[PDB]
Amino acid sequence: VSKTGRKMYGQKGTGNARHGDRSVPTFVGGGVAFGPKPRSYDYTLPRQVRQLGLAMAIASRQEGGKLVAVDGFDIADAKTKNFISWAKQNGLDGTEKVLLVTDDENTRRAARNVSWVSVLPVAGVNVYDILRHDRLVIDAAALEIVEE
Amino acid sequence: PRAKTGIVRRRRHKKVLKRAKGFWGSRSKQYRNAFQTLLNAATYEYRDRRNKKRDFRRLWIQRINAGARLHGMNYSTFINGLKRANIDLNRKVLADIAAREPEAFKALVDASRNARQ
Amino acid sequence: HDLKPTPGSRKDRKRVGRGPGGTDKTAGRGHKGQKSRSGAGKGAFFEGGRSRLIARLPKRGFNNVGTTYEVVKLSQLQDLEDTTFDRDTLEAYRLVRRKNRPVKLLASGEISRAVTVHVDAASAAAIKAVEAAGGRVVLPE
Amino acid sequence: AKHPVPKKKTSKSKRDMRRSHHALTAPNLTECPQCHGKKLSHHICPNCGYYDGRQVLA
RNA sequence: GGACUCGGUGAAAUUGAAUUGGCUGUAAAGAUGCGGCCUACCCGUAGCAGGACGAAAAGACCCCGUGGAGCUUUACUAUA
RNA sequence: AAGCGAGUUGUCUGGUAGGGGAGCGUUCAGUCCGCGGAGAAGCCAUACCGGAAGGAGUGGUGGAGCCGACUGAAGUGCGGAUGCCGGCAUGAGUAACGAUAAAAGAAGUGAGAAUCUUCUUCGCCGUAAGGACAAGGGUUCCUGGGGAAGGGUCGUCCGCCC
RNA sequence: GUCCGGGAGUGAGGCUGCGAGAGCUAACUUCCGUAGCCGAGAGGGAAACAACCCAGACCAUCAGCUAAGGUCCCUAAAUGA
RNA sequence: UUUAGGAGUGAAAAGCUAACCGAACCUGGAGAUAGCUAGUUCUCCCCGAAAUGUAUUGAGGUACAGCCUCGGAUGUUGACC
RNA sequence: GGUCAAGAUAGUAAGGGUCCACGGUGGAUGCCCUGGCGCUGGAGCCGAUGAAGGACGCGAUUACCUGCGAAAAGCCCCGACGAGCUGGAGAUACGCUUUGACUCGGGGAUGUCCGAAUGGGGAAACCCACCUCGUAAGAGGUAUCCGCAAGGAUGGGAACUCAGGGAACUGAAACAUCUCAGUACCUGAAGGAGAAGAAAGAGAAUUCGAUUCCGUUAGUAGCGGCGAGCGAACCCGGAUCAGCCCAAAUUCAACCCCUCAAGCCGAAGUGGCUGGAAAGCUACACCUCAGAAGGUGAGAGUCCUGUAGGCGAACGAGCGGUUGACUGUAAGGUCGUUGUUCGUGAAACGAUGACUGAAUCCGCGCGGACCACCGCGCAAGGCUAAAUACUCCCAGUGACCGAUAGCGCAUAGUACCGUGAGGGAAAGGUGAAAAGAACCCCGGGAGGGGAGUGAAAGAGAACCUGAAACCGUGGACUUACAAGCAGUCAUGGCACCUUAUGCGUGUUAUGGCGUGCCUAUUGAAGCAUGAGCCGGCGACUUAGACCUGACGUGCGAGCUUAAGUUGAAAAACGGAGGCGGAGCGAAAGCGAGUCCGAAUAGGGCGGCAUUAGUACGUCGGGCUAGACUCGAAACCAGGUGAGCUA
Repeated sequence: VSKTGRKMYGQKGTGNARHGDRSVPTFVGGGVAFGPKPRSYDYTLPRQVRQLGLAMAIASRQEGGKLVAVDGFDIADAKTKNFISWAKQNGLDGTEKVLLVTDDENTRRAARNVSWVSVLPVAGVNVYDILRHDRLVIDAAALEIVEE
Repeated sequence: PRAKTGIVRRRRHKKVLKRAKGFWGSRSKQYRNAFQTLLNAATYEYRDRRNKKRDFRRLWIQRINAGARLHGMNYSTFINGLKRANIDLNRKVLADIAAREPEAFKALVDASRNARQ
Repeated sequence: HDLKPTPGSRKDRKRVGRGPGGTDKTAGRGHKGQKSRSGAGKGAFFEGGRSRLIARLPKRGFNNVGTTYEVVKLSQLQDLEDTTFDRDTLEAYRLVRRKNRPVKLLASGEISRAVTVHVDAASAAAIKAVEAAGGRVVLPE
Repeated sequence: AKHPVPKKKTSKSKRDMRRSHHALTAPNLTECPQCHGKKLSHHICPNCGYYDGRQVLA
């Protein structure tokens, strides 16, 4: 990587030169030759175990809260305030983590934190978010538990 | 990646420097005459609490040899007098005890001396 | 809370088996001469054995081009209760529908039942089976 | 041209017992003829400037 | 004029480590820490070479090395 | 719900290339309710336990964070490669101050003055170790000024430095 | 008694016994095989000292005996017959 | 001040090209590659060797086999008497 | 008590050692906004109305840098926004304010020697002629190429295509065909796109059109000192599945979905302690499509810059949409050989060295030489944007480093090494903030006192914490009459008793004796070698369906690539496709059985007292690569002085 001259002092004289250019991880100020090249991560993961492996994450996680719903009915348009506050009719505003899915992208983006909840929706399933929020609650009346 | 162990390799040298005893000059915080002198303190040190019997063996073979010769005594050609009582068995340590009461061979002389016929 | 424990949400669930081993990095642990430094280990490129001997000697027999080798349909669980999904077009489950290179016949004998096939074959193997199972003659090419 | 190099050294152990066969002679012997106290090894003040009579000067 | 009184500066080649005397013997036989024996009050500096298998580049005299370079001969052969 | 043995007999040998096998812990990442101001992390030392490696008791000091169990990743660990740099070294206070082509002193100064300065005496070169032109250094020359350092003593002298 | 496989080693030893080979039966010289030994473990005996007489170990006890070696001493053990 | 690298200079020594030219230096082609050889890092529980033979422009090079560990196995085939 | 006496043996130890306290120039960890690596998405040079970058150039000083050199920190204008002061010796001062000082967004300008610069000289900062001007002084400028009579162009470039381009250490265990390959280097071109790309074509069932890339095959056919080895077409994806060129479109502009810097607002409460206001203990509401990094002495949503909501002109590009000033349809071949996968020979096909310019249309080019029949294409010149492959800049983004770590640069590639192109450092850090400090002392001063500063000055004006060989002193203890680098225990010996508990802590005359470690060694303990120490670097691994195999799992009829759609995960969709699969046989082909020929007797197989499996991961060895690193003199391309000897 250094890219420098060639040739050297008296490789075989004076005091054991051990010279001849600089191609070893000895001299301080260069590299070490061979090691971590960029890498692009090459794995496929079996495409079978996915629409059931998830079901297996419901083995004893069944206790996890789950149900059927549509955003909110006891509200009007969208403005996130007493809408999320509705999540008090069960102690869901500081006791767990809350899973989120839905099918709307117009009112499903108003809760991004560092330690609180997560949010990324695509209206489907995701192992990436199946333990993240302790009470798994999908429910959308559009893309619910459908095996589809 | 990365580690930088330019501080962790201190307690290592010390975890063995435990034996910084009275060696020589300053072989207690040396860094030469430590992790070497330790390799010196790495010999029969392992067997320096068992093999020692040989050293203290060089005790009762001067006392047990022929102490009160005013009897008969022989020790060597007399051990067949020891194991000539009813249930002799035991031997040393009782030699270490022999250093106390001198009457450890009063009526324990000719009570094995001619215990043949 | 947090008095005398350590966790608070499973994931700590270990497993019931293993998979990896011990691994090695070659030239390790601060010891071992290991293997022979003379050429081997590094590069080498040519195999780690002798050379190109006992390869020579034979007079060599050509003819290795693709031509044709066929496979088989095993013949055992097809001429019984099997009805219709084995023509020379829909049969593509164990690489059959792949045209061009023939599939001959090759079947046993006796036969206590029958079926139907879009055959396109007339091998001399399944001569003891080519009608017993059933299904025309029709030679193609 | 080099004559047998250093090799072996002589740090501690030795280099200790070398400040005794010389050191400094240790003195404090005399303290001037009469007034104050200088004198040296037989040699007049600069104080009163004298071993017993007129000499030197304050 | 240098070796000795005194003021300042004082490095390099090198090197595991010195409670660093010897014999005769022993050891891959050239042992001072080994054997067995004898022996010195410890230290400083001047001076001397037997001494550490003296120092320096891992002999370059040589051999091993399916090493290199260099010159020559009709060596196999390219070639202006 | 990941497999575990006393009761016992032989083996439990010591092991160089090797086989099956356990870990101490640091950096990256998961969950961080967290652990720290009485202050943890940086470090210095005290006879609990551990198969070894190491984990433990407390202050000291230090100044803002830091690691944990279930987990995977990482340039995961010789003092030791006559290595390389950075620093301390010792040869050691000896050999040496430079071509052995003499110098004493009065006095200026001031911090003391032997090598500055005003100067009578001495001597070496003077086809020189003169002065100008040639190359060079570029700041030499001055009005002079201060020691941190250098001029291999140092100094109140430099053409050091302004 | 009984093979298939992931992977070794590094090919250049020494000695006493067993007998010859080159040999003034000379040589920890050299060739060979056969037990052991040291290349991978310590001792007593052997003055200490790889194959020699006895003996190869789990860590700890200042508990016992056997073989060699010794029964005058420097450091064990009857100048007992 | 042109000559220069595989050329010139040259009193021939096989001397020199800028303190080593057996064919300059520097940036660059590849690290000449290496059976040579220095080394290749923390602490371990049970097992274990070859310098014998065959191969070699082949020898302290290397291949394999008896020779080690492990998965499976060998329902009577072990060695001693 | 005493005369004498030896015996017994006692302290000091100049100096040192076992142990602690107090310590250095040096200094790592914990740790720090810029400084390094891999990257997404865009953008992607100016060009005699002359560029990269240097030289010498202004502020009451100017030297390393901002701009600019004399109209040198900057000017027309519109405009942001601000109203105060122009970058490090932050520069005291000097000076300007709230209808434009202060910083600036874009279209312009004074623009010094060199760069193409080119008047001449021609060794960057420097010397000359000759014509226009003109109060006696001095002002306008001088160089080659192509339509030629002006002018237009050539400059320097870090990675993208070819072309003139061409060796070579290595391997084959050495070793001229060869692998490296057409690679190092030289030279020519333009855009940031050129290069192949619409044809005398690939395929092969009696099909299919424009290049390339990767996906799968084929890692097959071939090649080949027949050796390592290089390696298409047959079936596959998308970006793209779009027209025309030599002899019968482009140019100024209005409007524009739309980009480019100055810039506009942008959310929502606080008290008490150990203490530096604690965001830690506690308490309650408000802000929500916007709750990534960060500064202000202790991690803050109610102190603030982003994020969601959206704006900005004068100048211009930039990806443009209807249209105005233009007119959008005139050669095979032989012989010698380079390539191609084809080392060239059992083979057409690119083309060259001298020879043949035939065919001339149901004539002509080939299917790997030729015969016969088919298939397709026709001398004759180019354009084709889109993806494939690139990485100077502008936001943003990653299980990295940490200022000998990382590029050598966290403001140096300073000085320079110097014979020449050409080689180069080492080095960071005080707390939020210097408040980096008046006031009496020794002294020349450096350096040190008081005492504030300082929340905290064992930070400390060459500065965090601050371990260490060497190095600074004393002390409880022993020691010169005792012998071996060292050892461990061993009775004693002075000390201490963080638990009277005849028990221990800091230790030593001396005793058994006893020879170091690394580590290439049959082999030693060696004088066999490596080693003064400290701090780090400390290597068979990394990508590769390269493969075999343990375990867990997927399936028993099994498992997927290429990216197309989603897109801060995905993913099903996907049989390109290969491996397993009856086999044997040179293969053909054969066949559940098989090569022999004159064929119950034999080796392998479906078979079989039978796994027919396969994919992911860490992993046994190996593999394509230097890929365990380093140490060799020698071969080469280019380039540099010969002021050394000549």
